[PDB]
Amino acid sequence: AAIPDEIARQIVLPEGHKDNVPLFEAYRWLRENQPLGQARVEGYDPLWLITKYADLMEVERQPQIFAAGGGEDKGSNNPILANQAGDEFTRQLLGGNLRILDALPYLDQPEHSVVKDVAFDWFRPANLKKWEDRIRETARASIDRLLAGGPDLDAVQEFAVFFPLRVIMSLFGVPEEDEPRMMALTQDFFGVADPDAQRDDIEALSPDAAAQQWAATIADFYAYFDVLVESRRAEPRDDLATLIAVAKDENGEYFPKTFAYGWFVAIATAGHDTTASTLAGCLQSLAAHPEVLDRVKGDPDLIPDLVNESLRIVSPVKHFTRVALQDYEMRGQKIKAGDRLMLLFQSGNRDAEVFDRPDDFDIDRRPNKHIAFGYGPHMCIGQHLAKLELKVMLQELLPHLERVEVSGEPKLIQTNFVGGLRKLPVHLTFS
Ligand code: HEM
Ligand SMILES: Cc1cccc(Cl)c1
Repeated sequence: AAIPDEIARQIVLPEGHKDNVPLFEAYRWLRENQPLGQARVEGYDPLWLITKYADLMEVERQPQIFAAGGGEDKGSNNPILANQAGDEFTRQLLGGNLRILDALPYLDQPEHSVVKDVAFDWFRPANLKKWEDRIRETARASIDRLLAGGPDLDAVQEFAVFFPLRVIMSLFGVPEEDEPRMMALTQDFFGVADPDAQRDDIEALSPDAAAQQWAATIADFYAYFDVLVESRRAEPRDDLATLIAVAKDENGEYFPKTFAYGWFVAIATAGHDTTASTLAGCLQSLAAHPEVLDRVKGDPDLIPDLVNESLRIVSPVKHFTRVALQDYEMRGQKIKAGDRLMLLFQSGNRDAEVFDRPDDFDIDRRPNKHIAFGYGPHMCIGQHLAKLELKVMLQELLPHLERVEVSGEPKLIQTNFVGGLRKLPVHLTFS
């Protein structure tokens, strides 16, 4: 049978993500009662909900079977779950397809492979170590402002959002003065279905509002990054913006400007917001588990284990979709050619078959098997930079904190996609 209506809506509708408790309960009910079923929500394509850790890996490691962008028919699958009216808007705007960015999530092999190889080396851990000092200096300046601002704040908008964005913008070689513009467009981009993040230039109540907001935000990013691409092509620098802007194909021709824009959009949004969310979720967890803060201050070598458990628990990238290019049997279910799948990375990270007491914050999981960065050739290119940023920040921050207290109501971004806290009122005790 189809998944029960209210379980399916809890996970498919952005509104279903506004509170973590009933969302994660719907996850768990599927893992325990219907681990691979089809959600048939009004206004949405039918979706296989991939709730199980083993199934996430099985799908992600077979891109010849489970495409992101629809394989040879490029843009016939939207790798980010829009509603039907939204996908219809995009096909109207683009002329019959959904490939609204040339960013990695929209690509299939072998194009995905060729484009990813532009930055693969740049993002490897050994190649990121040359940035560690500059990242640590950014952390220290952010912590200086935290300590100066006093102990009562919103740990998200008044702290956690700034460090990750300044790291990315510094790696682009883009001036600090442009950070507020990038922050605002990031909000427009991940807030397409959040009630407090509606753009002034879109009809908020239209059945395709989210898709119109996604398109409008991309057009604003294109305008900004066109100036950057042209600038770095004309005057190359030792920065990430240059690597992206000057990239050439096997024929010695520039990649089309949209491939640079796609990298720039991905790194200027998902390249910092996910970091911000994990750092804020980590502080929220330290408030609930003061003994963990004590322990990590006593043994700073525990910080990477803290990072890994915060990544598992927060899992701020909730899903990507795939399309079956052929019939495929998994967990006694018959997935048909053309069926879409919704990969639930947060659910995989609470799979009791993999994690003992999966809802418990436990930094002593060694190894911490989390799939917060996904899997397969699309596995997060920025995983090493995310682990480095979070390690460096916590190394510099945690000595300064004796206690975190949540003093007010946490608020999550209302999204089925890239979510996490937008507000965490705290009272900090400093050492
Ligand atoms: C806590 C931080 C982060 C988390 C949890 C996270 C999680 C994810 C996940 C789940 C995906 C999808 C993987 C899949 O399809 O199987 C992804 C993709 C990606 N992430 Fe991250 N990410 C983080 C940080 C970053 C950073 C810092 C950057 C870059 C500076 C980055 C760049 C990307 C890009 C470009 C993609 C698309 C990869 C592809 O489709 O091949 N991410 N991330
Ligand atoms: C999570 C994620 C990764 C890359 C691009 C986007 Cl829009 C979002």
